[PDB]
Amino acid sequence: QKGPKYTPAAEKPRGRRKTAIGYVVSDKMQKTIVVELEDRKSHPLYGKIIRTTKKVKAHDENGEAGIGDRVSLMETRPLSATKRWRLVEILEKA
Amino acid sequence: ARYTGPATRKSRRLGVDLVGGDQSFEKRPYPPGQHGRARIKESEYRQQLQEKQKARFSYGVMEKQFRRYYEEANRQPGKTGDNLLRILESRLDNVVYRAGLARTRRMARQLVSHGHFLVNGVKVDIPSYRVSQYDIIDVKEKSLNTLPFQIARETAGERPIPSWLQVVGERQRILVHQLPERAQIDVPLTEQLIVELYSK
Amino acid sequence: AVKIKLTRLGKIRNPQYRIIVADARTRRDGRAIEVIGRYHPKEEPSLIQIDSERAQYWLGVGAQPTEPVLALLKITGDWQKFKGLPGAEGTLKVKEPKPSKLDLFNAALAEAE
Amino acid sequence: ANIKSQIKRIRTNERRRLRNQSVKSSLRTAIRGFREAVDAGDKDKASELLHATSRKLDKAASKGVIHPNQAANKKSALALALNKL
RNA sequence: UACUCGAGUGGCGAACGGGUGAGUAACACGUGGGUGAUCUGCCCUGCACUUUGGGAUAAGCCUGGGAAACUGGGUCUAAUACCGAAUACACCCUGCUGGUCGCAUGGCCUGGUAGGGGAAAGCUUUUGCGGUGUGGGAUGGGCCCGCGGCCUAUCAGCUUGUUGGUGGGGUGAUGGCCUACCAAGGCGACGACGGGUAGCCGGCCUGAGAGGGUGACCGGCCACACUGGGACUGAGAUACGGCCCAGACUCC
Repeated sequence: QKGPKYTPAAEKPRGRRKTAIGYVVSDKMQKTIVVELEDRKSHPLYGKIIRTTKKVKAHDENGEAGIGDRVSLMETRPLSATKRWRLVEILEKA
Repeated sequence: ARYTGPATRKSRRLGVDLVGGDQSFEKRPYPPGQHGRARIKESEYRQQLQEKQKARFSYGVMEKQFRRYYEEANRQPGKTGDNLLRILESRLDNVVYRAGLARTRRMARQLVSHGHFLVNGVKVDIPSYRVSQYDIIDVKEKSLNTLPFQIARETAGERPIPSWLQVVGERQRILVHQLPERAQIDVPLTEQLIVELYSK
Repeated sequence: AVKIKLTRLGKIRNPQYRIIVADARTRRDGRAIEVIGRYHPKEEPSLIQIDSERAQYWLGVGAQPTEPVLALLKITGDWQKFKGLPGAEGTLKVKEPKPSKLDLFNAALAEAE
Repeated sequence: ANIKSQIKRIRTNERRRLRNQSVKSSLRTAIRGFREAVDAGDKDKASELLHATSRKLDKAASKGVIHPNQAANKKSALALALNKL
């Protein structure tokens, strides 16, 4: 009665990462762009639907995105300070 | 703590005879004091207050206990007044008085307090014990032969017992079916005012 | 080390324990991982109840019972199931059932009449 | 230092710090030797002593003086520098 | 004598448990995610082992310095204390190279191959306990993020490692975390930067409810240990009953 020497690792579903859609308003850095996100949150008390804007700094290696483009992003591990986002593909150019 | 003061006094003030068979109420139906003869202005608070006074001073419960009972009954799904009266009629002292072994509620209170009774074989000497369904109430041997208990049990031809209580044996055994409903409590006075006072 | 413990509950005079799985560094009344059973020593047969499946899983993982927990496990046969010496023997002495209130009701009716 | 075992711990800690300090300084000296040799630019010597410094990194991580991952990082940087130069 | 055991060397513990709410308006807390960016002693379960050599010292004995605290020298001894080497090829690097999944760096197939390398320890005969490398669990963490919960423009501009890029350094890990160069950026009326106050929550009190107030007990996190800095040992350190320095205070 002798068993295997190596036990395979356990299978885990690889994690879901947040996705973001937005407009590029500052393509003026090196390899990094600044993009806002839209959301519709109901006011905690009054209940009126309120839109707010959040600026986000992403990293694009090739510098392929111009200023004012509808873009998609995903969450990433920190690449620098203030940089937790990445450019995947320029969804709609303008 | 119990109340020890005179009993016909509170019936006098409250306008309703509580013990039932005394002569003092009839020979003095008016409220006590120097100015018990004075004409009194009417007030809804006076009505609701005196109603509670009749209920509590008929049953013996104190204000904190009665308020807790009211909160319990209001929490209960039934109508608040009905739940009130059935809870206050589930007390051991009231059950004993109703079964006839006590000539009065004070009799029942003291006779339960001194541990002359036992429910389901356990020596229960507390008056505020609430009788549940299917309880068998018996007496202990030392109290079975004692002179006043014997007198009361042998001469027991007074007021009839209700349906849910039933005395069955010469040993003065008590047995209960169900918690009473508003027809079977059949104590005087009214419940709506009791409820409104605490709803204030 | 992850261990299987007991935690105090209940009032001053009568302790009532939960068979619990926690880390050794946690405090007795601290946070728990899984409530596995219970133990009331204040009763004549000393009520004991335990989830056999979760007990077996945790033991297989590597949990280490404390002495009272091991005694309980031996009583309920889950330790014996895990190891395999006698086999899963139920040594539990269940609470003696109490005669029904309605049955005493009818018996009293019959005796008095 | 009020309790007995903790005084004993003071003594043992001083001893352990002396030992670890010696080992760390030896590793540091060997790394500096390599760095100077490669910045000078002699691939032969760089290799012959890179082997030695790598052994020292591994057998210093083997005593618990430094973490295995740190030893791996240092070997990686060392070999990358030599290979590139 | 070794039943037994003062002091001593060596392991493990001492980072848990217990206390307080000073500080902190902050990823500190609550909730929900990520880690293809990560560590984890003791516990459980597989695989492979556990070879050979060596110097010294505490304790003891002799002696000195000191009021004390403590401490210097000689001589002497042991180990699961310390230090060499052989093997590991499951591990770590470097080079070449295949397949596959992607969420881009990239991951996974103990991929294949070539080169270099990485350890161990014995005691006890009694329900017998240990040691090393490595695969996998469980546990306990670290780091990053969305959203949420105070007052005050009679506080409008703030920021120069500050924002970003490359090479090096560092860490368990990514990252201006640090550094050299280059670009001149980054945050702000959806209130930056200031000022005041305050541990946060599960919960508690009130109220028909929404809401208002609050954070007593019990429970989970966080911060701190006379004040202010610092690192060492360690799997793990705000190290309350540890160390070093500078202070205020008490004592010899």
